[PDB]
Amino acid sequence: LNIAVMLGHSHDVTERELRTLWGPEQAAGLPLDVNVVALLMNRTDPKSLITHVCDLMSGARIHGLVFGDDTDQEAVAQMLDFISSHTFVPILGIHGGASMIMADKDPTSTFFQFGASIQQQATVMLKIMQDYDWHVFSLVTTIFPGYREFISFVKTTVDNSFVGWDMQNVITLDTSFEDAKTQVQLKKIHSSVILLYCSKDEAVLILSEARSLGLTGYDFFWIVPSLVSGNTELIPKEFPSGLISVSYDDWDYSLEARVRDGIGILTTAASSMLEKFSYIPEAKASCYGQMERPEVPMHTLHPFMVNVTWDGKDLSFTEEGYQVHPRLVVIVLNKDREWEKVGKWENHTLSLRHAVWPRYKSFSDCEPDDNHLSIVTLEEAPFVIVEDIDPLTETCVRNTVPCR
Amino acid sequence: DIYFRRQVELSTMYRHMEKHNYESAAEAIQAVRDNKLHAFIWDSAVLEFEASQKCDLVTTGELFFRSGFGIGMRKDSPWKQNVSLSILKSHENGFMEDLDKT
Amino acid sequence: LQLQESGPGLVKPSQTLSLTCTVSGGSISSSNWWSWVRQPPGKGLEWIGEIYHSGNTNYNPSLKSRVTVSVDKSKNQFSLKLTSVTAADTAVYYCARDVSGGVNWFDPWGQGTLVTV
Amino acid sequence: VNIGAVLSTRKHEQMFREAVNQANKRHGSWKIQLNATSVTHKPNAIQMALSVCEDLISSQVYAILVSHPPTPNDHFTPTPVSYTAGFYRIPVLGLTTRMSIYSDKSIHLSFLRTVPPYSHQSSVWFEMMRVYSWNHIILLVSDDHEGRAAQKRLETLLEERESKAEKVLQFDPGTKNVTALLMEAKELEARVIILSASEDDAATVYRAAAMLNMTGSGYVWLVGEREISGNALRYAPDGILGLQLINGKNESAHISDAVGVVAQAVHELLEKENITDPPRGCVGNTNIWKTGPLFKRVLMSSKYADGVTGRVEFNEDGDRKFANYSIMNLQNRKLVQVGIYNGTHVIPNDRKIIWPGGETEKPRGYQMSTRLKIVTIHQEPFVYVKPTLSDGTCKEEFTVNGDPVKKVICTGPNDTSPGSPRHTVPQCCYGFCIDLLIKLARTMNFTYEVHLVADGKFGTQERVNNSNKKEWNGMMGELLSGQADMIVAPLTINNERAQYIEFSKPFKYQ
Amino acid sequence: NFMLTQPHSVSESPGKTVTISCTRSSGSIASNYVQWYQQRPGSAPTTVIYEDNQRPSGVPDRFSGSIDSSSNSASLTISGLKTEDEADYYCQSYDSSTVVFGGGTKLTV
Repeated sequence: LNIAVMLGHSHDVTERELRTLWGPEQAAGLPLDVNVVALLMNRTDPKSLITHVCDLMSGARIHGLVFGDDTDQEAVAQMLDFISSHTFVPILGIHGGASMIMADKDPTSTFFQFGASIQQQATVMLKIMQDYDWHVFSLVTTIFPGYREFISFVKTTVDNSFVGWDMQNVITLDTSFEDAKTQVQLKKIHSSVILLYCSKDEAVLILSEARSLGLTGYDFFWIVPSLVSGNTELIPKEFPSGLISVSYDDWDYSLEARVRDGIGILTTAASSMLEKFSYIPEAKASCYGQMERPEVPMHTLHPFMVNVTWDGKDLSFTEEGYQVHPRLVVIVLNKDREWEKVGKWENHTLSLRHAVWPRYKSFSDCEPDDNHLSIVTLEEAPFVIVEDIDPLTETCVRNTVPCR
Repeated sequence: DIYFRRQVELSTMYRHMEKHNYESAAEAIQAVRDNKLHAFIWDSAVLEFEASQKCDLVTTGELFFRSGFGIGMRKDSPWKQNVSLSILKSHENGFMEDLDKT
Repeated sequence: LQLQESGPGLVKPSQTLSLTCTVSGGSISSSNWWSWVRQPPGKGLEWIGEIYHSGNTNYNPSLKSRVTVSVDKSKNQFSLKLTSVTAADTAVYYCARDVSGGVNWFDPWGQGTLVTV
Repeated sequence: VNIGAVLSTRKHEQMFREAVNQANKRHGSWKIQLNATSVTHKPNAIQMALSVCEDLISSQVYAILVSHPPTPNDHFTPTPVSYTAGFYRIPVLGLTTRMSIYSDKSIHLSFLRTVPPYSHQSSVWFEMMRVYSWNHIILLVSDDHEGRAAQKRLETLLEERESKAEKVLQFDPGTKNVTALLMEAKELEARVIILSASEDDAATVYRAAAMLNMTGSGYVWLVGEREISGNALRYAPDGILGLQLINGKNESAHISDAVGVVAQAVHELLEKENITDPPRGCVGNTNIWKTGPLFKRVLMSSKYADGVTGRVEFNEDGDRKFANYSIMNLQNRKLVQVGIYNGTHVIPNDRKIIWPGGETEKPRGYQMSTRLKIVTIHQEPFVYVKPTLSDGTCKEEFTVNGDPVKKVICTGPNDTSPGSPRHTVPQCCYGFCIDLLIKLARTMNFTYEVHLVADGKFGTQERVNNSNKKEWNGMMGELLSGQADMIVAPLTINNERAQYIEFSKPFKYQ
Repeated sequence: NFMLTQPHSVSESPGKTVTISCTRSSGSIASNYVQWYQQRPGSAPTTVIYEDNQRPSGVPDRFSGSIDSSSNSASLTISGLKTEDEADYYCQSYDSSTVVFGGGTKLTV
C-alpha cells in the first residue's frame, strides 16, 4: 500500500526521513508493503486544506493520513471529518487540532482521534475522588456543551454505585458572574469536594467570586476535567494552588510516537484485509466528481480497527468514537504555578502518589490551617486492631477509620 | 442476609456465615439432622413446624427480627386495595386463624 | 342493499333541486359513506362529493359554496340542497355506494336517473 | 454590508435581492449600505464547498443564508455551510432544513433555523395529552438520531407529572420486517402508540401491522408529519391523526424573516464596543474572529416581533420557538384538519372526528386484563409440592372435617439440581399458600396458572458480573421484570426491597 | 390535482390483446392507486378491476391490471378479446384532495 502523512509545521517539523521512523518492521511484523509519503504545510486554510488533502489522496493514491496540526480550534477536526465523508478516506488525528472529539460522527464517516470520552474522563475523575474518601459534596455546572452528558453520567453512576455518594444541590449559570442569577444560587453550597463544570472563562469568573465568598479555604477542594486544561501554561490568577484535574498528557508520548501508532494500526488493518478477504481498493479516483451516489465496496475498514493491539498497546476505537485505552493523567497545580504528573491511569487502576493529601495552600495566604494532626500508634490488645479492607465498596467497613 | 449485612454491628457472625451459607432452608434442616450442622437460624414458622412434626430438633432462644410475609406487588398494579382491604376485612372474622389452625 | 335516487328528472332552473337517495336491505348506521359522482353527457365523469351518515362530508374543491347534503336515519335517506341551479346540471346524476376499506372506491353504482336541466 | 446566501435557483436569488433591498429602503446602513449576493448549489459538494468558501469569504460576507432545496438529498445544503462558517465561527441561518441532529450546538458551532425540527413537535404530544385521560403509551422509535433525540425529549418532557411510559421499544431505521415488535405490543393492555420515525419505516410498520388487526376498534395511533409522507398516506388506516406545521415549503416568508432578523442585528450592532472584519479570502488567515461570538450571541437575543410568519421567536439552542402546528384527521383516505396548535393551548375544531375501528367515542388505551399469572417458591410448610402422576390431575386426599384438599397444577421447573435444564414439568403445589390463593382468587374472581421459579431463591439485590451496576435477581426479580403480578409466598418485609417497591399488608407474623 | 389521458377508443378483432393505458399527468402512480370500471353503453358504471392487482367477484380472468409508474401508464389487459366486452372502461384514482376519473374507453370488436 502507500501511507501518507502531513503536519502543520510546528517546532517539531523535521525531515521526512526524520519523521518516517520506519525500521525493519512496525513492532513485531506486519509485512505489508507500504511506503511513507511525508508531507508538510506551514499554515492550514479551508481552500488550502481541501486542495492539499484531496490532491494528496489523488497523488500517489494514498491509503491513510495521520494529520495533526498546531492550531487550536474545532474546525480542523470537523472539516477533516466532513471531507473523509465525501471521499471515503480513513483519517486519525494525533495532536493539537485533530485531538478534540466531536459530539458524534456521521454514520458513514471514517474519521478518528486519539482523545478520550467525556465519560472516560468523568469516571477516572470520580475514582480519584473515591480514593481520598471525602464523600460529601455538591455540584455546579454552567451551560457549555457536554454539560448535560457529564451531569447525566455522574447522576447515573452515583446510584448504580454502592459506596454512598451524597450528591447535594446543583447549580447552573446561564451568564457566569451575574450576581443576579449566579450569585443568588452559588452562595448556598454546603459541600466539601465541589466539582465545578465551566469551560474557561465562566471558570475564571466563578473562581474569582469564590474567593470573594471565602469558600476557597484550606479544606475546600476543586476537581476539573481536561477542558480547563488548555495549554498548561496560561493559568489565571484566581485558580488556587493544587486544583486537581485530569487531562491528556502533554509531556510523554510525543508526536512521533502517535505517528508510529497510526502507521502501525493502518498497516495492521490493511494486512488483515489482505490476509482474510484480499480486495484492496484503489484510490478514490478524483477529489471531486460531477454527481455520484456514494456506495463503498463494503464496510472498507470503518468498523475494522476495533480490538486492535499493537506493540502491547491496545489502540482500539469503536462506534462510539473513543479509544478503549486513553492516556489520561491526573495533574495538580502546586505552589509553583506548574502542572505536575501526579497520577497516571493504567490499564484500569488509579495509581496515586500522595498516600495522603498534603493539604497545599490556596493562593498564598488566608486563615491558616490549625485544626489537624497526624496521630500514630501500633496494633495492640483489643483496643486498636488491624484489618484489610473489603473488595466491595472498596474503602473499608463503615465503622473503622482510614488506617495507614 | 440483607438484614445482617445492612446491620453491621456483629459482622463477625456475618462473615462467619458468609463462608457457610446454605442453599435451601429445608436442605439446612436435613443437613442439621445428620449431624452436619449444630444450629439453624431462620424464620420462626418453618422451623417451628419442622420441629413440631419431626421431634428431633429444639428451638433455642425466644425470637428476633419480627416480620410478616406478604404479597408480590409492583408499584404499578390495580390490586392494592382489592387485596389489602380484602385481607383486612378477612383479618378479623376468624377465618384466617381457623385456616391456620387447619 | 340496493340504492335508489328518488328524484327522477326534476330539472327546474334557478331553484333548489333535491335529489334524495335511499337504500334497501340495510340502513346507514355503519362505517361507510355515500357517493353522487356525476357523469357529463357523452363525456367522462365529474365527481360531486361524498357524505357520511353521522357527522361529516367532503366534496371536490371545484364545487364548495353550492353543495349542502343532509342525511336522515328516520327516513333512511340522504339528499342535497343545491342552490342556484344552472345549465351545467345538463348531465346525468348517479348514486353509488362505496367502501371505506383501505382504498376509497365505490361499490357497484346505482340505477341512475336522467336529470339534465 | 455584504451578506451572502446560497440558493437553488435564480428566482430565489431575485427574491433575496428584493428582500434585502426592501430592508435597506425601510432602514439601511449609514455608509456600508447593504450589498448582497447569492450563489447556487452544485452536486459536487467538495466543489460546492470550495465555491462557497472562496466566493463568500472573499466577498466579506457578514451573515450566511442557507436554504434546503426541495430536492430530497438530505445532506446537500447545510452539510458544508455550517462547518466552514464555524471555521471562522460565523453564524448561519436555517430556512427549510428541519432535522434535529443540527440542534446540538456542539459540532455545528454556528446554526440557526426557523423550522423547529421534528424533536420540537414531540412537545405537541404533551401539549395535547395534558387533558385527555391518556395514560398508557408504548410508542415505537427508530434508530435514527432524529428518533433518538425525539425519544429522549419525550421522556424528559413527561416527568413533570412524574409519570412513566410503559414500552419505548425501538427498531433499526427503514427495515422490511417489524411484525415481532407488533405482536409483543398487542399482548399488552396499553393501546396507544406515538410512533414517529422515517417515512419508509412508517409505511413498513403500517403494512406489517394492519395484518395483525391491531388497527381495529379501540386502538388509536399517533404520528407526526414526516412519518406520513410520500409512501405513507397510502397504507394509513382511517383515524390516524396527522401533526403538521403551518407554513410549509414557502421559501419567500422564511427568506423575508431571516433577512429582517439579520438586518436588525447588524443595524443594532453597528453601534457596539468593538466590531472586527472577516478575514479576506478562503485561503490565508488561519485564525478565528475576534468578535464572532459577539455577533452570534446578539443573534440569539433577537426579539423580531414583526413579520409575515408572526413573531419569529428563537429558543436557547439556536432554533425557532413559538410555532403553530396542526392536528389533522385522516377521514376515509380523505385527510382534513382536526386540531390546532397555537402553543400551550388547544382549540379543537367543530368537526366529526373519527378513530380507527369506526366507533365515535373515546377508545380506552387501558384495560383490566384480568389474567393474573401467579408464581411462588416451595419452602415446605406453606407449600407442599408433589410430582403429579400420569393421570391429568394431582390426587384426591381428604381431611377430618370431610373437607378434601384443594389441588391445582403448578407449572414449576425441574432444575433443583444445578446443571439440569428446567424440564418445567407440571407438578402439584398445595397447602397453606394455595389455600390463601384460592380464597383470594374467589374474592377477586380471576384465574391462575401458577408456576414456580427455576433458581429457587428469594433473589436479593446484588451486582452484575464484574461491574458496579446493580440488579435484583431471583423471585423478586421476576416480579420486577413484568413476568407476573402476584408472587404470593412467605417473603420477608425488609428495607431494601420496600425502598423501591410496594407490599400488601402482611398476612402473618413471625 | 391532475388529469388522465385515454384518447378516445381503440378497435381490434377478437384474439388480440389490446387495451388503453391510463396515464397520470402530474406525479407518479405509486401512492394512491388506480381502478378500472366497466360501464355498458346506456347504463351505470360497474367495477372491472380494483387497484389493478385483483379482480372483483364475477370478473373473469380476462382483465388484469399492471403498473409501470415510470411513464405512469396504469396498464390494463383484456387478453382473450371477445364480443361481450363491449362497454366503457374508466380508469379512476383518488387523493386527499379529490377522486378523479378517466375519460372512458370503449373498444370496437
